Amino acid sequence: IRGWIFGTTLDSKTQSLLIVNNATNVVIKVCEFQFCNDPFFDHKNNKSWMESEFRVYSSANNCTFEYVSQPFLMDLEGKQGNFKNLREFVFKNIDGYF
Amino acid sequence: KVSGNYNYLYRLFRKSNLKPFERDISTEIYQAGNKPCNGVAGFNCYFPL
Ligand SMILES: *[C@@H]1O[C@H](CO)[C@@H](O)[C@H](O)[C@H]1NC(C)=O
Ligand SMILES: *[C@@H]1O[C@H](CO)[C@@H](O)[C@H](O)[C@H]1NC(C)=O
Repeated sequence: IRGWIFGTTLDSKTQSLLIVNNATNVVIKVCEFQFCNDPFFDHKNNKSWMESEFRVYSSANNCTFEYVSQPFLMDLEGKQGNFKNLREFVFKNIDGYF
Repeated sequence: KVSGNYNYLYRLFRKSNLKPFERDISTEIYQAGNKPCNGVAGFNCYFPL
């Protein structure tokens, strides 16, 4: 799970918001994005190549906000065999404030 | 500007009263006409800016 898409039209008719983590950055951005119907990324466990695609939007017109950071979602320390992590998020959009 | 500085603009119409600190940059036509109003214009269909 790299992130989320949010909005009211999802197709550059209105504004909409993009959250993603790629192979280095975390990025949050808000534009009239013409998103893809099947937005996704390829790795297949990095078996013979690493990250080399961005299939999420075909265009981004007048982006009114953007922010970026170092890679979020740290992995658990030390490991154990088939041990796993619960990641947990609440999103609210109230008083003009996500 | 004495020629008129028409590069400053406001909104004349909208579906609904917006929420505080919402911001709407839609350029869709406001259908004050009853019938559906495809494309750029029609009877009481308004470019909103
Ligand atoms: C991740 O996406 C951001 C925003 O498009 C971009 O600046 C950055 O170059 C991308 N990261 C990599 C490793 O290319
Ligand atoms: C959004 O894009 C349109 C068409 O290019 C332009 O006329 C409009 O001024 C842009 N809005 C902003 C806030 O830049």
